[PDB]
Amino acid sequence: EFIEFLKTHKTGQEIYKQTFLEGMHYKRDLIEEQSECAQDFYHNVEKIMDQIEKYIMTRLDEKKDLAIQKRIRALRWVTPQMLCVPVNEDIPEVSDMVVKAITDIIEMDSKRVPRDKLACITKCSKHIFNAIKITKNEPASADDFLPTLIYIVLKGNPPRLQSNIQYITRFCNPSRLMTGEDGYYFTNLCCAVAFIEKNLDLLSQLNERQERIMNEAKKLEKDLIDWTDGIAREVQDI
Amino acid sequence: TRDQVKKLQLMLRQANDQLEKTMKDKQELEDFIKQSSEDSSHQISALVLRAQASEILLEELQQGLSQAKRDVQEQMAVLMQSR
Amino acid sequence: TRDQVKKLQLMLRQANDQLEKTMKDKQELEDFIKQSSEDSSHQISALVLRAQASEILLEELQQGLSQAKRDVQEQMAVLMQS
Repeated sequence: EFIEFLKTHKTGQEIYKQTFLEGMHYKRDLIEEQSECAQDFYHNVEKIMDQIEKYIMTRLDEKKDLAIQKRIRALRWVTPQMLCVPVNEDIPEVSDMVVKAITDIIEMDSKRVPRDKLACITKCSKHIFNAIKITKNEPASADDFLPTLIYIVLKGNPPRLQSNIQYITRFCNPSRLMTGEDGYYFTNLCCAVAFIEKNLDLLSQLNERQERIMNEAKKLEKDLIDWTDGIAREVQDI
Repeated sequence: TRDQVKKLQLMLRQANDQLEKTMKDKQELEDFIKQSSEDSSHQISALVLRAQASEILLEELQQGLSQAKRDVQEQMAVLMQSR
Repeated sequence: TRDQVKKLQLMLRQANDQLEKTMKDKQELEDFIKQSSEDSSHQISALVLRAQASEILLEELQQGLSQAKRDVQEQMAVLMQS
């Protein structure tokens, strides 16, 4: 599939002939090296980046996450009070949203690419937004989202979580972290787990913070082009 | 007259080089905090490397805005060609 | 020529209060750095500082664009009628 995608330019087929793979076999036998190498490979080189990720992840630590598990089955005593979460699981429709928010986050570890783990953790976030929205009959507020997410990680135990989150950070293309969700939902997961070991509001507010200025940035990045053209586009009418 | 124009230039240029040095001191304390970001512990690499992507996206927009200004002006130059 | 003299004083004064302003900034950066050397959750608040710094810059760029539009707008008006 990656071969058929690369074929149909031929410079992408030169990337098919290029394969960093032998260099990976060399440097990764002694962990932080392969992260910088993959990031360098991505920096040197358009959806073919996701296809190269799709290949390299399918082919190419991952242990000791227990500390979370013991701490989660610990935190079993925690009720949606003091998480102040807007989720009322009595109504069937939200209980069904919660269940498959969890089902998603479980499904993550099973996944192929880091990006496909990212796809999972969006849908988890989306179902969380649904659980909240159906509860209060009103769209979730950003301050609501983060706690509710932990609650989904706090009950139900995704196989090998910290393994997953370190693996995604290691390689996936940080063209990720700019505008778009899967990485905003990601950084929310990080904030979630990091919080779990004993403020929340700060973590929510800070995520809102960064996400906005990145929205505004990708706007101004455009309006520059819009203005540039609009004036050039028009200086030459007459 | 010349006198207070000789001494004020002295004091003004001494104020400028002091001010500009202070700014650099500030920019170094800032960079130090940017270097306090990534470490072994209490990380959330996620948040840190978000804040990175942000400020990296803005420091291109300065080349963007500058070049937006110089490219609009080069268009003005051809409107000057109109005659 | 007191034209210069009176402008030099103005520029000197402006450089001074602006410098003091640069200093209060430097000071609090120092006061911030001296505390919680590691792991106090003060480097989350360091991340919000990087936030606000990027938020003053983002806006400088925004208002910079809007003015650039006007300068070009009225300049275009000139080169039109002239």
